[PDB]
Amino acid sequence: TAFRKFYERGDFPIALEHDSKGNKIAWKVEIEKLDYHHYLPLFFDGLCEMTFPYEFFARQGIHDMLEHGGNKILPVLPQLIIPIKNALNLRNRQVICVTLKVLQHLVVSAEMVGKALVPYYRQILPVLNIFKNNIGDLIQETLEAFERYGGENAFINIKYVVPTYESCL
Amino acid sequence: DVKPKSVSHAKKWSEEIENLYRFQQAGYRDETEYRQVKQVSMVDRWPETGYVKKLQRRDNTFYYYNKQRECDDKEVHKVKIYAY
Repeated sequence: TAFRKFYERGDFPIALEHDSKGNKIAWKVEIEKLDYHHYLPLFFDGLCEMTFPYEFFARQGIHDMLEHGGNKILPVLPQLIIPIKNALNLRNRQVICVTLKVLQHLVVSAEMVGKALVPYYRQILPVLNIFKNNIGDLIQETLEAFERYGGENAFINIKYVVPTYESCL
Repeated sequence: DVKPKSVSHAKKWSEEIENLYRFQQAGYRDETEYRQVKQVSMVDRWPETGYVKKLQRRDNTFYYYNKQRECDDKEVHKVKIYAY
C-alpha cells in the first residue's frame, strides 16, 4: 500500500476523474516529463492492489508509462524487481495474471529491457512453478516472451528456475 | 549491470541537467548508477523543486545540494547525458 499513499497524494500524476466516453485515464502531467526513477516503481507497487479505485489507476498507470516510457524504462528496471517479486509472492492468482501480462508488456516496451531482465529470473520466476500447469498457459506465454526478447542467455536461465520449461519459439 | 549505451554533453540547462549535474558532482553518472552503488530506498529531493538534496559519496561522505539551481550556465556544457 505504498501505492495507496501515492494515490491521492500531491505528486500523484493522474487526474481522479472518469469521463463517460471510455476508460482512458487523464494525466495531470505529461508522461514524458515524469522521473521514471520515482514514478514507475510506485506504480508497480500497485501491482499488489486489488481494491476497486486503486487497482484501476495502478494498472492503467503502468500501461501508459510502459507504452510511452521509451528509453526511460531500462534505466529504472532494477527498481521494479522488488515490486514484481512482492506481487507474485502473494500467490494470488489475479495479482499473478495482471503481473504476468505486465511483465509481457515490460520486456517489449523498449530495447534491451528483456535482456536486462535475465539476471533477475531467479528473483521473480520461482512462484510460477506453483502455478505452472488460465494461469498455466499465461505462464507459458510469459516465459516465451521473456525468452523471445531475452537474448542468448534467456532459455538457460528460464530453465534453471523453471525446470519443466520448454519452448521451440 | 544496467549501463548506458552512449554519452553526450548538455547544451542548455534543464531540470534534468541540474539533477544530472548533482549526481555527477558526487561521482555518479545518474540515479541509475547511484542506486546500483548504494543501497537506496529513496533519493532525498527538495519538496518544491524536485532537485537532489543530498547524496552519499563512494567514500561514504555526503554532498548536500541547495534548494535552488546550482549548475550555472558555465557548467551546463560539462554535464554528461547518458542514453540507455
